[PDB]
Amino acid sequence: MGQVLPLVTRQGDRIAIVSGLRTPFARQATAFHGIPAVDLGKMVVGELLARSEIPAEVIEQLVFGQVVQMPEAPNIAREIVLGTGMNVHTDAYSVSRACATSFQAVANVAESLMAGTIRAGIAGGADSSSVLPIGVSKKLARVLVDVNKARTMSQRLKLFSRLRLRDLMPVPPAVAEYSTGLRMGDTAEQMAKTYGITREQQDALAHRSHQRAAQAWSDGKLKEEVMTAFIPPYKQPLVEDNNIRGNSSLADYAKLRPAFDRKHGTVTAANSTPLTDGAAAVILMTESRAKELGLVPLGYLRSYAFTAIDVWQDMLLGPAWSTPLALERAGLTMSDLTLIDMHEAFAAQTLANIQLLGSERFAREALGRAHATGEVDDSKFNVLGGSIAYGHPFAATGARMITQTLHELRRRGGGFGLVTACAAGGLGAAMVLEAE
Amino acid sequence: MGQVLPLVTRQGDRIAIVSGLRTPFARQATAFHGIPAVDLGKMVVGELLARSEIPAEVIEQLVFGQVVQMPEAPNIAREIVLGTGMNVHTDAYSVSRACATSFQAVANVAESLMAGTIRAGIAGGADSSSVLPIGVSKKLARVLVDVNKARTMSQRLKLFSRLRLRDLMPVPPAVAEYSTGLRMGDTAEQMAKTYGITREQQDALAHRSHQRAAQAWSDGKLKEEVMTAFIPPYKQPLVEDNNIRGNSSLADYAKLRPAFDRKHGTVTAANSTPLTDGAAAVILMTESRAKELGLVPLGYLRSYAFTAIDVWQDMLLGPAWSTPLALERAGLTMSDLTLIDMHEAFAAQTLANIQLLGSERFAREALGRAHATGEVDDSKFNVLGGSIAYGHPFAATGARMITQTLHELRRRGGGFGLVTACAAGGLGAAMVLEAE
Amino acid sequence: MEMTSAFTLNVRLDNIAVITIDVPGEKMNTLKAEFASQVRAIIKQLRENKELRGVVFVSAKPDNFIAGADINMIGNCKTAQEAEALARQGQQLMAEIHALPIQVIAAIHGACLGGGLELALACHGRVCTDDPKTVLGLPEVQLGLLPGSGGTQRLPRLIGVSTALEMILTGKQLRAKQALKLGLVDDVVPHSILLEAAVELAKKERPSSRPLPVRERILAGPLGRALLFKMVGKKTEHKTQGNYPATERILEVVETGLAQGTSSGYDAEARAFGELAMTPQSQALRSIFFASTDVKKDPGSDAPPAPLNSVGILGGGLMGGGIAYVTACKAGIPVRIKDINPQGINHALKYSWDQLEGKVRRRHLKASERDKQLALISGTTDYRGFAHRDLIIEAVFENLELKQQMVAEVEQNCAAHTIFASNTSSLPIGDIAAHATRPEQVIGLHFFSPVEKMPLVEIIPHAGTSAQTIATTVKLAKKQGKTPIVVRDKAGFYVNRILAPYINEAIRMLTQGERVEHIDAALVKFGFPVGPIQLLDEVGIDTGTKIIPVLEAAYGERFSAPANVVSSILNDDRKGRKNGRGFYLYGQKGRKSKKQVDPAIYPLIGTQGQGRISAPQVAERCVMLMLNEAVRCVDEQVIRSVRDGDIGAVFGIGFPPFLGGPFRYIDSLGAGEVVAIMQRLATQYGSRFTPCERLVEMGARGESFWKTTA
Repeated sequence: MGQVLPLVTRQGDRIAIVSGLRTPFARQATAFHGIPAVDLGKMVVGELLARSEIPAEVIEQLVFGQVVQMPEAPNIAREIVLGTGMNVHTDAYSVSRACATSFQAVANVAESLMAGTIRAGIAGGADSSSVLPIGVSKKLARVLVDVNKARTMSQRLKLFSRLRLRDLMPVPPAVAEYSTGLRMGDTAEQMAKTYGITREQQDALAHRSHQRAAQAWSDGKLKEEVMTAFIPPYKQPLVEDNNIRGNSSLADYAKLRPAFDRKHGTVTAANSTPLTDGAAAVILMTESRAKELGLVPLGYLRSYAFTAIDVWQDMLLGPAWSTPLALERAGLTMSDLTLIDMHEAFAAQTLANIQLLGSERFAREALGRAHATGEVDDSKFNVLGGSIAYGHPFAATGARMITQTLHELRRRGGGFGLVTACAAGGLGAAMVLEAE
Repeated sequence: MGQVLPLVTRQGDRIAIVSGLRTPFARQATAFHGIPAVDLGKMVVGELLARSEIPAEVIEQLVFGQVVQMPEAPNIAREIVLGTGMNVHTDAYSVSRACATSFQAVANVAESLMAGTIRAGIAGGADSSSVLPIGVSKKLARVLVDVNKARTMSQRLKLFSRLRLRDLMPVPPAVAEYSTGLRMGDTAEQMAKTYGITREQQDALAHRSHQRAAQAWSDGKLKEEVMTAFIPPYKQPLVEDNNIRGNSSLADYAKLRPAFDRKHGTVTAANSTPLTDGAAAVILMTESRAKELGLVPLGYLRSYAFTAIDVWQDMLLGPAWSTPLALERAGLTMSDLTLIDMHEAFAAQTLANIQLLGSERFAREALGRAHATGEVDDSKFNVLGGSIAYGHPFAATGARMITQTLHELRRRGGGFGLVTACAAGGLGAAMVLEAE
Repeated sequence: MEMTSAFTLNVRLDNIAVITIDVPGEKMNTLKAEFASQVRAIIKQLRENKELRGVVFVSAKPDNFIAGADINMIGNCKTAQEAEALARQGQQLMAEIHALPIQVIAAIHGACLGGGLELALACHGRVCTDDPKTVLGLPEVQLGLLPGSGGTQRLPRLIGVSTALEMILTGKQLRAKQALKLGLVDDVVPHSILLEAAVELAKKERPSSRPLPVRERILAGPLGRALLFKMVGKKTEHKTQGNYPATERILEVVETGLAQGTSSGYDAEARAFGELAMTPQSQALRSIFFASTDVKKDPGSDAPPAPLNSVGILGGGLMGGGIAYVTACKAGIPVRIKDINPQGINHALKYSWDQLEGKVRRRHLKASERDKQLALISGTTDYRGFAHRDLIIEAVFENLELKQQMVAEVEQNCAAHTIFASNTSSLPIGDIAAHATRPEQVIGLHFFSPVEKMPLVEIIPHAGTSAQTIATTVKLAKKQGKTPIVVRDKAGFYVNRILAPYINEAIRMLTQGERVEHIDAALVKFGFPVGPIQLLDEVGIDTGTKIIPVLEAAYGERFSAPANVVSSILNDDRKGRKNGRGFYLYGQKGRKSKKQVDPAIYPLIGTQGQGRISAPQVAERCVMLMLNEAVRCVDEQVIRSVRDGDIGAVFGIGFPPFLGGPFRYIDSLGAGEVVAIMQRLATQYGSRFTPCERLVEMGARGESFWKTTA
C-alpha cells in the first residue's frame, strides 16, 4: 500500500513551524571561550520568546539535545527553564542522538503534540567546544572509588599505594567510536578512496560553499535568523560568523597537507568543517493553535525519515539511506524539489552522496528500491553555502539549516524543502519541508 | 470525546502490550555489589528475547534509562544492543526521568510506535546503587582543565600552588534537590505532619505491603516476572528477593528511631522502602503486528497521564494530580476500575494520596475539577503488597508494576488497572491499564 | 582455458605489471609442473620489454592467493631423481625470478602456505591484507617433507636464525599483525587498497639498499649457532623420541645454508628430498592427510540435513559444560543449559569461565568479544524456553530408565522438530529410545575426556534413525572442529571397545612384577603419546571401566582385567587426578618436574616376578590387542569405511602418525607376516592372542586390505 505519512494531527491539523532563530557561530578559543553549553541554550531561548512576542507559559514541552555534555548538569532542558523565564510547569526533557540531536528533538516534539498529551513545543540545541568535561583515568577513578568505601584511616594509605606518574595526566578529548575507533575523517577518506573523490572538485565544493555563504551574508539574507550574541565581559558583540573565509582562492586550498591520511588523503582543513560553537532555537506549533493566537506559520512539516547503516564501513551514507524513505512517506519525488539541502561534513562524503543518490546500483541492492532517488541539481544544492562555511556546532547543525531553508523557500515559491544529515554510529536523518 | 482519547493507532490497532520481565531486587551489599548498571539491562534483555517465539531482528527501537548514570557510555541503550545479541540496525535511544524513567520510556515508546515509523519496541530500565560514581571537587575540576591547557612545565607548578585544604577528600552522594535541597524524606515528614498521619495509622500499610508479597512469593504467583540471577563470580544464584522481611511483627519495628526529623519523625526506616538494585523489561508492539506473528498480548494499553507541580512543598502529590487526568483521557472512573497500584515509596504520603484522592477540597481548588476522583477500596489497592517489600530501584519500579498488574488482572480475568508514581521535582505519572 | 594456466600477465598505463593467479579448476590455488614452465615463458616475455619498473602479484581469487604445492604431485615421485629434479628446477625458478633487477612486489591475501612463501621470499617486497584469513607458514614437516627450496637458508638469513627454525619445525601459524612486528612483511594494508598500496612500493628506487638489522645479532656467526643446534637438536630428539625423520634434517640443512652459503643449502635440501619425499613416514603422513581430508569432505549421510540454530543441553557439571562451550564459543550457536541442581549449571558456567579468558591473560584477544561468547551460553532450571531448541544433548548419568524418562518427557516438553542426541557410555541407543513417540530422529553421540583436547566425536545412530538425523549429527562435528565417524551400534562401540584390551593387557602385565617406569617409556617411544596408567587415570577409571563388563557380556572375557587388584583401586579413594591421589604424585612438589609414581601402589599390587618381557615386546603386545580388536571389530563392519576405521584409531587414541594407522601398520609389516608372530604369543601367554578369522584368511592366502593402486 501507499506508505505515505502526511503529518496532520488527530484533528487533521498539520504540523507547522511558526518561526526559528540561530545563534551565530564562532571558532574555539575565540569570543566563545570558557562558556558552558548550558549558558548558550539559556541565552538563545531568552531572546527568542521576546522576539516571537509569544508568552512563555503557553509552551508545554522543551527538548534540547547536546553533544559534549557536562556531567554536572545531566538534564540541560530542565536547567534552561530554571535559568530562563520559561514557566516552571513546562514538562521538558533532553535527548542525545549524535549530531542529529536537533533532528531527534524535532522528531519527538512534533510527535509529542501529535498525540495531544501537550499542545505546544519548541526545539533547539547548543554545544560548545571551548570547555571540555575532561576526566581522570579510569583506574585512578577506581582508586578513589575504593578509598571512599574504606573505613580505617590506616587502610587509606595502603589503598593509594597503587599509583603511578602516568595516572596523573588527564584523558584528552577524542572522537573515535567506542566499538570502532574510526574517526570521521578516516570515514570521509574511505569514501574518497573507494568511490573516487578528487581534491580539485572536493575543494571546489568548499570554495563554492564558502562563496555562496559569503555572498549570502553580504546580501544580508541570513540576517533575520541570526542574532547578535552578547558576552558577559561585554567587550564587543559578534554579529557575523568569523569561520567563513570569504577571501580565498583554489590555489590557496591546494597547498594544504592532508591531516588524517598524510599519504593518500584527499581531504584537508579547507574541505572539512572546523570546530565552532553556537546554538539555535525553533518553535513548533500545530496549525490549529497557530491561527488561534495570530501567528503566520513560517512553513510547515510534511514527513521525516531516519535510516541506520553499518558502523565499520560507509558510515556517512545516512543521507543515501534516509532520503528515499522520507519522499515515500511525503509521497514526493526529487523532480518536484525546489530546494535541496544536506550536511556537508566533508567534501569527499558530500560528492559521494550525490554520486550515490545518483547511483541506481546503490538504490537497487543496498536500498532495495526499484529505482534511484533522483538527481541533485547544483543550482538548488546548498544555495547559501553549506556546512563548509558557518561551522559544525554538533547540535545546532540540524536547526540551522531548517531556518535558512524555510527562509529561502519563503524568498521563493512554495516548493518542497529537503534536509538530510549523516551521523556517527551509522545514523542518518532526512525529512521533507513544505514552506507552503 | 472532549476528554476521552482512544489509544488506537493510525491503522485501527490498539497499543497492545506483551508479557514483561523483571530482575529480582537485592540490597546494595548482600548482592549486586560492585556490578555496573550496564550489565543489568544487558542481563534481562538477553534472556527475555530468548524466552518467547520472537526473534531479535523484529524490534526496531529500544528505549531505556537509568536514574543513576555513569559518565562513560552516556547512552546506555546503545551498549545494550552492542553488548547483547541484538539487531545492529535498531534505533537506540535512552531517556532520563527520576523515579519514572521506565514510565517515560513506556510513553516515549508508545507515542513513537503510533506514528508508523516503529511497530514494536522493548521498554525497561536499569538501576544500581552500589557503583555510585563519586565526583571530584568542583575546585579540582577547573585545575585539571587549567593544567591540561597549560603549555610549559613552570605554569603547571604555579596552578597546583592553589591546591590545598579539604579539596582532596571526595564528594559523597546526596539526594537533596538541585534547586530545593529537600532530602525527599524531610519533605515526606511534613506531608505526614500537615495531613495528620500517625505512626500507627501508617506502619500497617508497610506491614500489609510486607504481607501480600511474602504470601505472593510462597504462593509463587509472581514467579513469571522474576528471573533467577546469575553472578559472574558464580558463587550462588538468587531466586527470591532478600529485601522483604515479611516475618517481623507490627509492634517489633514500631520502636525505632526516626530517620529524618529524629524529633517528630513519624516515619522511620522500617516503614520506608530501602534502596535496592534491579531491572525490568517488557515487550511492546501494536495490535496489528502482534496478531500477525501469533503471540497473545499481556493485556493492552488504554491511556496515560503526567502532571507536574512546583517542587517546594508536598511535591509527591503527582499521583494526586496525574491520576484524574488519566481517568478523563481514558473516559473511565474509579468505580469501574479493578485493582490499583500506588508507588508507596514511604509510609504515609501515599496514605495521604488516598486521603487526598478521597478529599473533595483538593480536587475543587488545586485541580479546578467539579468533583473528586473518588475513594479506593483497600482490597483493590496493592493486592500483592507494595514497594515496602521488594525495594525501590528508581529506574526499575516503573515496569515492575505493569507486569504484576496485567498478570493479576489476568488472574482477575479482566478489569482496568491503574498505576501511579510520585517523582522528584514535583513530577507524577498516571496510567490506565486494560487486560482485555 | 587450459592454456592460460593461472599466471596471466597484465600491464597498466604506468610502467608496472600486475599478475593474476586464477586456477581454471579447483578454487584453491595449487602448483603443478606446468605452472613452473609457463611462468618461465611469462617472465621471459616480461624480460624483453625494458619500459617496465615493477611487478605486483594479485590473488585474483577471493579464496586464497596460493595454497601451496599439490600433495598428489609429490605422490607421483618414484625415486630420488624426481624429488631432486623437482628440487633442481625449483631452485632455478626463483633464482631466475630473484635475478631481476627491478622491484618485485607480492600482494598476499587469502592463504599462503608451503610453496606459497616460496614466491614471497623470492620477491624483494611483499604486502599482505589485514583480513584475518591471510596467513604464512610452511606446513611441510607434518606431511613428512620440508620446504621445497631456499626456506632453510634464505629465510633465516632474512628473518633470523632463531625465528626461522621453529616455524619450520613447529609448523605454527603466523598472523598478519605479528608478521609485521617480526619483519617478514614490510607493511600491512587493508584488502580494499591492497593492490593500490603495492603500487607505490614497486615504484621505490631501492630494491634492497638498507636491510633491517637483527636485534638478536648476538649469536650471529659461528659462536652460538653450533651451541644452539646442539641444544635444540637435543631438544628436538627428546621431544620427537627419534622416531620421526626430517627433524634433524632441518637443523642440518639450515646449518649448511647458513654456514658455507646459500647454494650449499640448495643441494642438501634437494638431497633431503631424495630420501624424505620417499619415506614410509612420508607416505604415512601423506596418506593420513588424504584420509583426514576425505572424512571432512565426507558428509556422513546422504539426505539433506535439517536446520539447527538453538541448542539445549540437559545437564551441567563439567562434561555438560564442555559441549556448550564448543557449541557456543567456537561454533557461534546459542546453547541453553538445564539441570536439576543450579550448582551443576554453576560449575559448567564457571568452568567455561576458567577455561576461557586465559588468552586474555595472554593478550590474544580483548574483552569486547568475550562478553558475546558468554552471551551464547545460557543456564536454566526449567524446560521453559526450550521449545525453540533445534537439538538437545543428553549429558547425564547412563541409567536407562532415567534416560527413558527424560527422552519421553523432553519429547513431551518440546516440539517435534527437535531431534535427540545422547552421550551414552555403554547403553545401546535403540534400547535408550525404546518407548519414544519420535524414534526416527533419535541419535547418539559419544564424547570423551575434555573435548577441547579430544579432536573427534562419534555418530552412533540406532536402527530407526532418519538419514537427516545422521546428516545433522555428522555435520555437527564438522563445524565443531571434530572428525565425524559413523559407526555400527554395538556394545563398547569402536574406540571404547578397542581400548578395553589395551587397558586390560596393561593391568595384566602390571601385576607380574614389572617396573612401570621402564615399560611406560618403552611404549611411548614406540610412537604412542601418553602412557597406559597416566592415560587411564585422568580420563576416569570408573567411566572407562564401566564399559568393560558391557564388553565382557557382549563379546568375551578377553576384556577382563585381573580381579581383586583393579577393583581394589576403585574402593581405595585412589581414583586418579579427579580424586587427588593416584599412581603418579599429583602435587608436583618436585619443582613441577617429572614426578615418580606413588611408592604405595606396589604393595597393593601383587607384583610377583621380574621384568621378564623385553621392552620391544611389551610395546608391540599393546598394539596387537588394539589391532586384534580392530581386526575383529570392523570384521562385522562396525565402521562404515576402512578409512573411517583408520581415522577413528590413528587420530583418537594416538597411534603413531609416522606409522600411518592401524592397517597402515598391517600392510607395512608384510601383511600376513604378522599373523605368524601373534600365534607364538598365544602359545606363550594365553588364548587372548588367537588370530582373527579374516586375519587368518588374509594371512593364509596373502591379502592387503587396501587394493587402491597396489
